[PDB]
Order: sequence, then structure tokens, then C-alpha cells
Amino acid sequence: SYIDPTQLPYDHKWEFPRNRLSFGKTLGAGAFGKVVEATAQGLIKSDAAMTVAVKMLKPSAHSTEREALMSELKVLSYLGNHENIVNLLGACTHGGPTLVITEYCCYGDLLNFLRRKRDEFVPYDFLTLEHLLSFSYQVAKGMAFLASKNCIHRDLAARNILLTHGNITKICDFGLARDIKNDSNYVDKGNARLPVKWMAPESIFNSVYTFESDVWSYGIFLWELFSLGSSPYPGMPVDSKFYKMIKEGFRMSSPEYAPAEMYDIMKTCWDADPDKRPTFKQIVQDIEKQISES
Ligand SMILES: CCC(=O)NCc1cc(C)cc(NC(=O)Cc2ncc(Oc3ccnc4cc(OC)ccc34)cc2OC)c1
Repeated sequence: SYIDPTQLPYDHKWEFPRNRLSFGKTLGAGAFGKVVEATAQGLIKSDAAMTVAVKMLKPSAHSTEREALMSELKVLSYLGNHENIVNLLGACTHGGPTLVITEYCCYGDLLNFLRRKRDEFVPYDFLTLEHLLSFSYQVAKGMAFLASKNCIHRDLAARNILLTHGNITKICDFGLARDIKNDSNYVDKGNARLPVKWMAPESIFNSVYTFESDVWSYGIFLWELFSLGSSPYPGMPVDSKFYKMIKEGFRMSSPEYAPAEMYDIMKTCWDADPDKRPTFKQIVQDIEKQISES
């Protein structure tokens, strides 16, 4: 962490009346929080209703989760509106519990979209390599933006990327709105339940989260993307042998649909030395080159 989100301001330009929100289906839910679909009235100038996604806490939440949701709101408010990030539309801080209102992404999380389109994929409404290459570029653009705003995501994965109109991918963070206890992609590591297969060695062994640890996770995201939604390190459990192999330089082979030039990006993201890993800006530039050559 580079910034203290508790020292960030909350612009009351974001404040929305909670009486104007009609709650619908649950998009995602965890132990202490949820993401719910809602209709927001008078959010538009013409007073036309619109579909939004509302993140909020469950009555099960404690003061830690209440602080975490307020810091999340202050970070989302601070970041501003970028095309490859979920865009904050408003919030309800008075009259009750905190409600973080964002745009609704038509097609949900990228992981489930990739698994759904797996059997309807062609390299050259069919999913293609052109789409995958555009998703990899958009995620590095969004991540390059967060790094410039001194934000470390800490949980970069296909599950925390959303797909909307015109094949636009948006970085999100379900966080407390994800059931990490029942998600096999989160392992028990001490007092925590962490996404070990997406984590840099320095994050696992020293709990260090940098710009470079987020780049490692991006390399895992790329493997997921070009494997069409497969789980990393297939058939390998998170045990004593797994940590040993990662420290010994073992890295996954290319996913089945990854261009050789994308696997090169993956290999550099997974360098044991964080200083030898590319920046998200270098990655954007690298993918730009690859896209232009197509
Ligand atoms: C955690 C603490 C912190 O400081 N974090 C920094 C940080 C950084 C960034 C880039 C984003 C965030 N936060 C969010 O992105 C919150 C959030 N995440 C997913 C959400 O899920 C959905 C949003 C929109 N549409 C959907 C559609 C769907 O199925 C159709 C299904 C789900 C959806 C909704 C939602 O807010 C309401 C937070």
C-alpha cells in the first residue's frame, strides 16, 4: 500500500438519495458483503431510471468491513472515471449503511464469460484471438492507470474483471462481495484466505504488495485469458510442494491459445526479481505493437 485510503477525501457530489434505489437480484455475495442489481431513479438528468450495481455490507459485517467499504468508496472516488475501470456513479453515506453505486456491466465477470464462450471459440457472436488480445490490452491499460494513481489492486484475476458493451473490459474488486470460504481459488494461509496461485513470491512469503506484485498477477490473468478460463497450475494443489516449486523457479507452460508474444509477457511478469518484471505501461506498449501487426 502506497496511499492511505482513510486520508483520501469524500466528495459529497457523489451523494445519492437511497429512497431512489429499487434493489433487485444479487450479482455476488460473500460473508460480509454483496453486489446487488438496482434501478436508480433521477440519477439521469431527464429523470429516466437506470440499472446500476450496488455494493453494500450484510448485517453480519463488523467495524473492519465498515471501514474497508468507506476506504473503497474514497479510492473509487479518488481514481475518477477511466474506461477500463468500473465507473462510480454515486454513493449513500448518510441515512444508513454505505452503498457504493457503480455502472452495470452487461456480461458480468470475465472468468464466467470465458468459460461460457470456451466451446464457441475460433482463433481466426463467436469469441476470437482478436477479442482476447483486446481484453489483455484493456486490462494492462486499466492497470497502468491504477499504478499511475499509486493504487495496488492486490487481487488481479479474470474474476475481478467485468465485461460490458463493445467488448470493453473493466477492472473491479468484488472483495467482501465474494464467498472466498467456498471459492477453491482462495487457499487457507495463516489467519487469511488468499488467492495463492495469482500471488507473487514476495506477497506469499513476505506479505509485500507492490506495483511489481500486481504485474505478477497480470501474468496469471493472461494465462487464464488464453486458457479460456482455466484455473492456474492445473492439477497442482497449494501445498508445501507448491511453494517449494515456485521458489525454485517453476512456472506454467503456455495456455493452449496464447500467441508466443503473449507467453513472453507472462514469463517476464513471473520473473522472481520484481525489478526484472515489466511495468504495466511497457506491457500496454508491447501489446499495442502486437495488435498493429495483426
Ligand atoms: C477493496 C478495497 C479497495 O480500496 N479497492 C480498490 C478498488 C479498485 C477498483 C478498480 C475497483 C474497486 N471496487 C469495485 O469495483 C466494487 C465492485 N466490484 C464489482 C461489482 O460487480 C459488478 C459491477 C457492475 N456490473 C456487474 C454485473 C454483474 O453481472 C451482470 C456482476 C457484477 C457486477 C460492483 C462493484 O461496486 C458496486 C475497488
